[PDB]
Amino acid sequence: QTAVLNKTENISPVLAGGLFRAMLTGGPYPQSLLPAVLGRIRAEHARPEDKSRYRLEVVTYYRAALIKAYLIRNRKLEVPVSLDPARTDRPYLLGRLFAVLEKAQEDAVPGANATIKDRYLASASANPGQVFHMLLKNASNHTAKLRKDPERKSAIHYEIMMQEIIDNISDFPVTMSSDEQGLFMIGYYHQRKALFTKK
Amino acid sequence: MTAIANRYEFVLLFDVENGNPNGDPDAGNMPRIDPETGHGLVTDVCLKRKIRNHVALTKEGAERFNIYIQEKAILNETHERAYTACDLKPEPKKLPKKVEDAKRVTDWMCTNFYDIRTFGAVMTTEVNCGQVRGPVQMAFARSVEPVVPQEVSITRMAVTTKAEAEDNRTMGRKHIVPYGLYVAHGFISAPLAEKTGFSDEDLTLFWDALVNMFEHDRSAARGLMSSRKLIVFKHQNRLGNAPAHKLFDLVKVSRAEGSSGPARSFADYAVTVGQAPEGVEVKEML
Amino acid sequence: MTAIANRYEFVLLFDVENGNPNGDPDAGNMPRIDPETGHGLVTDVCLKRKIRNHVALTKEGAERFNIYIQEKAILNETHERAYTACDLKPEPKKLPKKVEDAKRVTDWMCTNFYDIRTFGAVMTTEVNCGQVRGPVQMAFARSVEPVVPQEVSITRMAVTTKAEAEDNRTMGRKHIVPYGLYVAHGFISAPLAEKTGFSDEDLTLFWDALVNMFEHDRSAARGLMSSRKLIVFKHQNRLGNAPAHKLFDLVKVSRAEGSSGPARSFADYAVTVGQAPEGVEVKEML
Amino acid sequence: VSLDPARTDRPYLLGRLFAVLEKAQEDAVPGANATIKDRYLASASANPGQVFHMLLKNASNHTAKLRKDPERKAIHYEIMMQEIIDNISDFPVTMSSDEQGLFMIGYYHQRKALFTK
Amino acid sequence: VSLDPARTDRPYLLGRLFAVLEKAQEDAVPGANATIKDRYLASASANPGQVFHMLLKNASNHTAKLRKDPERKAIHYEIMMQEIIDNISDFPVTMSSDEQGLFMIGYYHQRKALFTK
Repeated sequence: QTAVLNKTENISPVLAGGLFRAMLTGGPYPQSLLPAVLGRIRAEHARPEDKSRYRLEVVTYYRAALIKAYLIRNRKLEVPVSLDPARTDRPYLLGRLFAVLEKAQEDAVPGANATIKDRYLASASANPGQVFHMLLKNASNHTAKLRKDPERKSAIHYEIMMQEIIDNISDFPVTMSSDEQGLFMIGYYHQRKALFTKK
Repeated sequence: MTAIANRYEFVLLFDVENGNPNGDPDAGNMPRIDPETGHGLVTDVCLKRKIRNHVALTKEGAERFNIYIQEKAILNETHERAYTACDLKPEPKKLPKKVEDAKRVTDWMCTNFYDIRTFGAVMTTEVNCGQVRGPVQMAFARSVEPVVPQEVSITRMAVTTKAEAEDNRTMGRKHIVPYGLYVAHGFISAPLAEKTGFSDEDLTLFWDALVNMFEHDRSAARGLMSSRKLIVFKHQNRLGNAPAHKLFDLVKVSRAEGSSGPARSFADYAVTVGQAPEGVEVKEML
Repeated sequence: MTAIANRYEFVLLFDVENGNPNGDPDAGNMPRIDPETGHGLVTDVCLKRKIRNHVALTKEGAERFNIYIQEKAILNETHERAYTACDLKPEPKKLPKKVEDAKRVTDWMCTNFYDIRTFGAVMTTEVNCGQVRGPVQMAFARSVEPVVPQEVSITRMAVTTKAEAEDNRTMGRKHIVPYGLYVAHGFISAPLAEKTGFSDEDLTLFWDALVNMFEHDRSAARGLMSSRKLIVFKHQNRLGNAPAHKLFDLVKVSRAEGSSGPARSFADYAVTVGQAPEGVEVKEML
Repeated sequence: VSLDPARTDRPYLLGRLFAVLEKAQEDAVPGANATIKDRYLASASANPGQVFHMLLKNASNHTAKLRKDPERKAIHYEIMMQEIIDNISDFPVTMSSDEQGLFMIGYYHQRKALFTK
Repeated sequence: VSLDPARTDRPYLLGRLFAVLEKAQEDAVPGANATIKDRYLASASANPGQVFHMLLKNASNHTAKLRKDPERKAIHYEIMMQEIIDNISDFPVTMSSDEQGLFMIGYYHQRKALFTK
């Protein structure tokens, strides 16, 4: 999963040895793992031309599992196995918010080629304070369209989510560290699964 | 409906005396003015309303001369009339999905409403019916020199509502322009008239309405006011032969020689007209 | 079709009276301004729209003078039409894999369309068709003095929709600029013109469109606008002979002598032109 | 974290004020197709000095309807506006990105409070 | 932040003056259907020189009516009006947008004070 292209030829020997050693002995993982996965996450851009009509995900099951394991072992943090609505960590909260924004957009404009995930995933995780205002501003246009629908479809529900999540934040940070970006990714992954999971 | 085949332009002059030509909703009811210079202003919408009223009075609801924007109408119901006429089924917000039906609806609407056929309208609304520009346009009217409105106090014997300070009386106020002279411009275009079917009889009726606009508009708030001059330029081909601003420069109004004090009548001014370029003809209806 | 053989730069002046030159759709409908200094602005896209309209009106679909961006069209259909004209089956996202077929499809498009030949276009959508730059382009226009927009309130008799009190009426509003003067810059490059065939007759037509741009787009909200000056610098070489910014400095505009109140006509300003360097000529076509 | 009535950061206060104005408009004209949030949200956050002088006019225009009915819900808004403006000194001509983020945060904090019991 | 009695910024003073004038009318004619601010708020902020003189003229009637009975503050109101108009040099013919915003800020600061205590 960490190869440049998903092919065994590009696997770094250092990781090959270190992962096996740590697995057998229970020692700390190699320190280069987290940046290695983050690079692959931030570089990939799948497109609809792939055979599967729905576009490919980049935050896959395996990568999330790896990040969780790394954070638990080396950094001594705590991470739930599924969404926890009482976390209150700024990276986690931002990761949660991104998912609802994308969900609203993709409902407002079906079949778009370029979603916010295709244009803002990297910078938003790196420098939250520089991009988030634009995303919030566009969310207004996206939501208002649903409101005027005869059925009103969603509109109230998404705004309720946005209000409740935001209530625990005070300011947008200017910069974040690597582990903070890992928390951001985990938060995004959990929230995404929370949707699509009433029926 | 045949379309005119020439480009027109015109300028109009009218005068007011001891009256309020057009009030301002956001300044009590003072007349509109240019704050930086004190020249008066009149919105073109007022003139359009006056023309609509005169046409309605004169034609008396004859065929193909109905007025779309009436006294207290509801516009969506008016639109629905066109749909039912063409036997179509209205859609909540979209036009008929086939071009032929949409064209039929728009043609029906332009057919029998004079004001739409002349000025155009915005009808997207909810019962969608499209948009129109209209070949006739007008600009704001500006006074030739600064004006100085006055306010007057008045008294009324009776009282309107039950009060316990009583019997009591009440007092109010008005505003008045001692005198003023105004100028307006307008245009007519052939390409749009070709699209809407603006006919020549309509043009004659338009001239008539301009001449006799104010005769039916007497009211307590407006004193005496009337039209004084009307000049028309006609181009020789489907497109212009000269820039517009150069033509408006030909008409010049200046203080009459014998007038020295503040103006108080039309006799205090002098008006002259130059010579139009070779490609344009100038005729004077007033 | 022969391409031009010299580099050009030009300047244009125009003004407006009691109208909204270009309101941008994010502050209600305020005229677009620079927040930090109050100077007005206009987007070049607006001007190019007017040029397109004028050409379409004057040529009436003559051969080699079609316009690519027509009102409410679908571009992919035009791309497919080009593909059929060159007799190729389009791929979902890619140009034909033989160079000659791609050149043919691109050249057909660049040939039968004027605005593509003049301004370039982005056509790399599903029906892939390539890109073009275009030898002509312009910058933003900027006013010479800060503007002071005014707000106006208005009324209407009728109502649009049914409800408890819908007897009723309504109100709206407008914005206008009492007066303003604007400046613009532009460039033309021979090397790019060589890639599309942009010919001299196109250049003459372009000058004609520039001088007569505003003559046709009268509307309720636009007031009265016109052009006043047109200056063109011509180089003697396919590449330049002086920096661009030096030439633009040669033209100065300032307060007219004795004028003290806020500007209200073109007569309130004075314009002068210096002497160009040896390698460049200057003309005043308007 | 929740609405802090003592923060006194100018973008925060502006964000609160915008929300209260929107609430007043919604109360005045039910079911409006278009709302100030759609018309002005983009402009106000970037250049406050250009639009607030306009929003405040419609504010009074709306409150006039309510105060003219037996609907007494209607000096509450005026009281809130007096409290909020009491800390402001001037309107910025332009604001940075992070300031806009803080503006949005303040807006959302304010909005939630209005809908509590 | 609150009302600053020494700002001397002309729009600020104009806002304060408008606030006191409207308070005076309110006291003079209770329950009025159409108040001065409903009639003139836009013009007063946009073009002070157009209307302010006649607004001042009418004020005398309101004060005269009040002080004709055993009720007083009216001397207090006229004292404020005189001390404020002492500092104003001249009524501008027109004002910019930021100046209009400052006008509203001054108006609200002044109005909050009157209801204190």
